[PDB]
Amino acid sequence: MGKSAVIFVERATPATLTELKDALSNSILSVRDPWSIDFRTYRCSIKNLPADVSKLMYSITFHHHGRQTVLIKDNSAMVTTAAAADIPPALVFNGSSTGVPESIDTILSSKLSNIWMQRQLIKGDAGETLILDGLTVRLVNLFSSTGFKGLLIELQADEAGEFETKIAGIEGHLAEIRAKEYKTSSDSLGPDTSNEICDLAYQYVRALEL
Amino acid sequence: RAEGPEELARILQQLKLDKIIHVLTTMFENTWSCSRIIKIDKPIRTLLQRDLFIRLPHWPLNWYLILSIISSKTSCVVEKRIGKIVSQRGKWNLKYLDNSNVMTVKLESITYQKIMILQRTILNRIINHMLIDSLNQLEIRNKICSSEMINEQKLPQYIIQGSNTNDNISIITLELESFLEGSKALNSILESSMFLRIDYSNSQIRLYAKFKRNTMMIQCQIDKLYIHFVQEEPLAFYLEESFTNLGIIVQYLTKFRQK
Amino acid sequence: MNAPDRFELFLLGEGESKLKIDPDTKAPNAVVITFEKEDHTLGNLIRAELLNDRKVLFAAYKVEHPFFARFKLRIQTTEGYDPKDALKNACNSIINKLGALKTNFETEWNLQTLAA
Amino acid sequence: DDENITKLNKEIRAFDKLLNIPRRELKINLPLTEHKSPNLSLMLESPNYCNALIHIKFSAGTEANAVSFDTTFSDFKEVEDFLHFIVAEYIQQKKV
Amino acid sequence: MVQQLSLFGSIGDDGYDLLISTLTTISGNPPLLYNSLCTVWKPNPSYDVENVNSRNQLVEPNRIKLSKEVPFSYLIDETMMDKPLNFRILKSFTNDKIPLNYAMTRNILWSLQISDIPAAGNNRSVSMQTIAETIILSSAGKNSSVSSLMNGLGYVFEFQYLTIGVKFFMKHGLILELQKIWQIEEAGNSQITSGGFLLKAYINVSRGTDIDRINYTETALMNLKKELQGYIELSVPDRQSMDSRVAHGNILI
Repeated sequence: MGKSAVIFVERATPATLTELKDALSNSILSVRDPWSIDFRTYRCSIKNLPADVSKLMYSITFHHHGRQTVLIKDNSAMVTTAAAADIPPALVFNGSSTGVPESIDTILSSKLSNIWMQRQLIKGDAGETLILDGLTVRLVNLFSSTGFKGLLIELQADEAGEFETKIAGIEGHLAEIRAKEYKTSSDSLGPDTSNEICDLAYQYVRALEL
Repeated sequence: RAEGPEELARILQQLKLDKIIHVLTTMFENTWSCSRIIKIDKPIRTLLQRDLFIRLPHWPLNWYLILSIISSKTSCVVEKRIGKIVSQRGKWNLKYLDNSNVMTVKLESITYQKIMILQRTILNRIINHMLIDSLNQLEIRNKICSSEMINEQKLPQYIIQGSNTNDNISIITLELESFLEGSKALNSILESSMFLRIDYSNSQIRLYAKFKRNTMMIQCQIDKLYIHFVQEEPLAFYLEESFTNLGIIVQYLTKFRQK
Repeated sequence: MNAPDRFELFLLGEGESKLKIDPDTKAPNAVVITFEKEDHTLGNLIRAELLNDRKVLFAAYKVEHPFFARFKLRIQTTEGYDPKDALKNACNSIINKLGALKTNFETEWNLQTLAA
Repeated sequence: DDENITKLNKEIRAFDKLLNIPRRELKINLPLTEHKSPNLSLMLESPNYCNALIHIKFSAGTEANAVSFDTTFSDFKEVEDFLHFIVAEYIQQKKV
Repeated sequence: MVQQLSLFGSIGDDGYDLLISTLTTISGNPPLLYNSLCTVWKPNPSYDVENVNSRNQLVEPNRIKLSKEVPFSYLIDETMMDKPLNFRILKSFTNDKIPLNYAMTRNILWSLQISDIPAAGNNRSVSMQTIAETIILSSAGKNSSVSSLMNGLGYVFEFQYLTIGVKFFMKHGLILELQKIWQIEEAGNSQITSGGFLLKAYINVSRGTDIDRINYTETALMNLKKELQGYIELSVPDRQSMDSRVAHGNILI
C-alpha cells in the first residue's frame, strides 16, 4: 500500500522552490512531466441550518490523476470523474449515462448556485516532479487571487516501511534552507477503508487550512 | 522527413555518435549511475565532443567521473577525468577539473575488465584528488606519488617499505613551507619536502620528514612525543596516527603540524 | 453611476496572465510584452535598466490610456541573444541594487540611532 | 448478462493460445559449492510479433533477492558478449 | 450535457413477441437485456432557500436523479434459473410482484443527472431536452453512503422505481428501448406500465450549437418513425408532462 504526505510552507520566497530543487540535486534520479492542481471552497447560502452542520465544502481537482474532482465535507469524501474513458461500462450500456458527463464544479456553480456559492480559489500550475531513490517529490507555487501564497510539497512512496524516515529527511533538507515554519500532514481519512486519492485530498485540506 | 543533404549528413553523424554513446552507457549500466540532468554551458576542452557524467552512490558528494567522447570521421577517443560540479540557482558550475591526469583511451581497447579495474582504482584516485582539493583550500602545495613515481625509486625507500603493490596506501609529497602556512623559521631544521602516507587497510596516517642537519637531540629519547625515527635514515623521522573519518583529516594534519 | 471598482488596479481577474509575449513582425529579434495591472513605476525602471546592456538595441514602453492599468514594453537585442534573457538580467540587476540599497540604509539608520 | 455477448466472448477467448504473443523462459542453474548457487533466467519475448527481446536476470550466490544483474537486450551480438563476460566472471569467482 | 432528441410510444404485450422479430428484421441486431434502478431526490423543505431570486427568477428548484445497475441475481426468483438469461424472460414479468423488495433497496443505500423542461414552440417535430450529467465513482469517510451524501448537498429522498427492458442499437447512434416500470414502496411493488411496454426512441447530441448535426438527427428520427407507420404510432409527448421542477408535481410514466 502506497503512502503519501503533504507539507505546506507559508513564509516561502519566490526562489525557495529552486533552492530546494538544487539542495536535493545529488540524489535526483530523474524528472517527469509537470502537474497542476485546483482548490475551491463553496459556502452554504441557507441560514436555517443546525449548529452541528458544517457550512463549507472543499473541492480539490487533480489534473495528473486523470482529471478527477474530490468533494470534502465533515470528514466525508466524494470522488467524481469527468472523462469518457473513466466511465464503468455498465452505466454506458444500460443507459444510466449519456456518455459525455460534466465536471461536478459546473454542476455546483451552474444549477445549484442558489444553495452553494464560491468563496475562494487557489491554483497551482507548472509544478515539477522528481524521481529519487524509491520516492517521488512534486513541487509547485501556489497563486491566489491577490498573488503568491506559499510552497506546496507532496511526497508519494510505494513501500510504507520507511516513510517516516523519508519525511524526516525532507524536513531536515528544508531545515538547512532555514524554512522553519512549515505545516505537515500524513493523516488518513478512514482507518479501515483506504482510498488513495481521497486520503491525498484530505491531507491537502489539512495542510492548506488556516 | 529530413530536408537537406547537410541535414542528412548531420543526422548520420549523430546516429554514429549516439549509437556509440548508447553502447557504452549500456556497458556501464550492466556492471554505475550516469546523470541525464547535467548540462554544462561550455564544452570541456579536450570532431564531435560529448560529455557524460557518471558516479556511484557511495562516492563523495559532488565528485563525478567525466568522460569526454571525441568522435571523428574515422576514429573515436575517450578522455576520462575526475571533476567537481555543483548546481546553484538553476545553473551548473564546473567547480573543479583535473587535467594532469587525463586518461586518453582508444575506443576499441575499452572492455569490461578495464571498466571494473577503473571502478576499483577510481575511488582511490578520487580520494587523492579530494585531499589535493582540501589542501588547496588550506593553500598547501602537494604532489602525487603515482605508480610510476614509486616504481622510479626516487622516493625514500623506507616510505616504499610496507607498500606491497597495495592500492590502499597513498603517498603525497608536501612542501614544508606550504604545510606550515609560510613558517620560514622551520625551513633550516626540516627538509623542504615531507611525505604523507595513508593506509586505508591499516587506517594509519604517517607524516615523514627528513632532518636537513644531524642534530644531537635525536640521540635523546623522544619516545614520549610519539615520534618514530627511521632506522634506515637516522635523519628521517615520522609521526604516526590512527584516523577514523577522512573528512577531519585536516585536523590530524594540524595535530601533526602541532607536534 | 459608472465608476469602476478600484480593486481592479491591483487584483488580476480570473483567466488573466500577468505577462503576454508576442513577437514583433517588423524588426528581427524584437518582442512586445504586455504587462497587466501595472503603471509607470515598473515600466520606467525596467526600461532604464534595459538601456544599460550593450547588446540591447531598442527598449521602449507606453501606457495607451490612463483609465486602464496596463502597459506595453518593446525590446530588440543583437543576434544570438534572447530578449527574455535580457529581461531576466535586468530584473536580477535591479534586485541586487535594491538589496544593496536596503543594507546601506539599515546600516546608516542604525548608526544614526547610535548617534541619536 | 445477455446470451449473445457471453457467447461471443467465449468464442473469441477460445483463440487466445493462438492470437496471444509467444513467450519463452529458460532457467539455468549452475552447480557451485559453498552453498552459493547463482541462477540465470533468460526470458525471450516478441512484443511486436517480429522483434526479439531477451531479458537476462543473473542472481549471484549471495542472497535469494539480491539480483546481481538484470538487463535487457535486442541485439544477439550483445547477448553473446554479455554471456561471455558472465562466463568469465563466473570462472574468476571459481578461481578466487 | 447533451441535447437528447426523442420520440415516444407504447404497445400492448400481446404484440410484444411479434414486435421484437420485426425490429431484428430492420436493425439486423438482436435485443440485449438490461435493467436499472433510479432514485429521485428533492430539495429539503426544512431549509428555506430565500436565495431563489423571486423578483428576477434567475433559477427554480429542481429534482436530481441517481441511477445504478443492479445484477439479475436480485431479480430472478427460485423458479427461473432454468431458463437462460435472454429477452424471453420479460414474458413472465407481467405480475405486479417482483423479487426486489423495499428492504433490499434500503440496504443498497451511480450516475447523477438533472434535466429541464423541453424547448417551447410548436415548430418542433421531436422532443428536444437538455441534460446535465456527472458520475460518482467511489467515496470514503465515517458516513460514506449515497443517502448521507445527498443529505450533505441538501437533498432528501422522494421515491424510486425499477426499469426492466430490452435495447436495440441501430445506425447513426439511434437507440430504441422497450421498458417496463415497477414503482417500489414499503407498502409493496406496483407495475405502473400494466399490461404493456413503453417504447422510446432517442438520439444524443453532444453540442447544442451544432445545427447541421441536429438537423441530421431529426431527419433520422423522422425516417425511423415513417418506417414504423401502421404498426406503432410514435408521437411527441406533452411538453408539460416532462417538467420535473419542484413547484409543480407530475411524473410521465
